[PDB]
Parts: sequence; C-alpha cells; structure tokens
Amino acid sequence: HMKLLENSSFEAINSQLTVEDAHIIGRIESYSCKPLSDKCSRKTLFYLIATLNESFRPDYDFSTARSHEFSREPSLSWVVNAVNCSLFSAVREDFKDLKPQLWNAVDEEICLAECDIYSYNPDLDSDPFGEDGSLWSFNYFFYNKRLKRIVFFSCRS
Repeated sequence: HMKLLENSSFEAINSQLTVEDAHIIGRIESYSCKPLSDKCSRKTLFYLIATLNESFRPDYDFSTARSHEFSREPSLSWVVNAVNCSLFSAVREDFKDLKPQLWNAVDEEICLAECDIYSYNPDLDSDPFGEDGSLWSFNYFFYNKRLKRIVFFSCRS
C-alpha cells in the first residue's frame, strides 16, 4: 500500500502549521506507492483511499469512501491559490515566510508541474471530522505517477 517517506523539510513545515486555544492546523506528508495487481481497474482511487487511511490511522477509516468524494483538480494554479488563501487566514503574517518554504519543499519532493492533482471532499453524511466548527478545510493529493509517489496535504481551520 502506502509507505511514509522521511523528509526533514516537511517536518519543519509541520512544526509551523500550529496555533500552539492551541491546535494543529494541518500537516504535509510524503508516501511511496507500492505496486498493485493489474486486475485493479481503479488504481488511482485505491491509492487515494489508502493514503487517507495511512495518514489518519487510527482515528478514521476511509475504506467505504465513494468515488464521488474525490475529484481530479484541473489546475495547479487554482489549488495553489486556494491553499494560499486558506493558510494566510489561519497563520496570518507568519505565512509570509512559510509560503515559499512550503511550495519549494513540495515541488522538490514531487515535481508539481508533472503531477496529477486530486482532492477529497467528504459527503456531509459521511464526514469523519464531525462538527468541529471549522470555516474551511482541504485535503489535496499531489500524485507523481512517474515517481510512484504522493504528497498528501490536509488542513482545516
């Protein structure tokens, strides 16, 4: 399935994605994909679900997630804009220095111009995170099929 990869830059970014009413805003993680049988006709969906399961163990399971809870993102620019607006809102002036650090680290790990990008958007009746009063949330997957590698970026505030 998915194997967590070490990345010191991501560790540093994760340290800064905090407000420690102290709490963690989000987290960025890198995973290697393990080969699937060719008899699997929907390998991308399989990996997205496996990535959610690995990242959110033992809190939440996504094995019953529906295809329509996932989308392919047509535009890298749109995702960058969406993330930047959200994080600026949560981290404020401290995002100024974190912004380039974050995107540089992600690009070096996954090669953004080469990635297929996806999002997970839970159905309201199937939302594991519950009623946590957040104003926004995102769960993005940057999947480099050549590298067989996925960066998972999940935040809310």
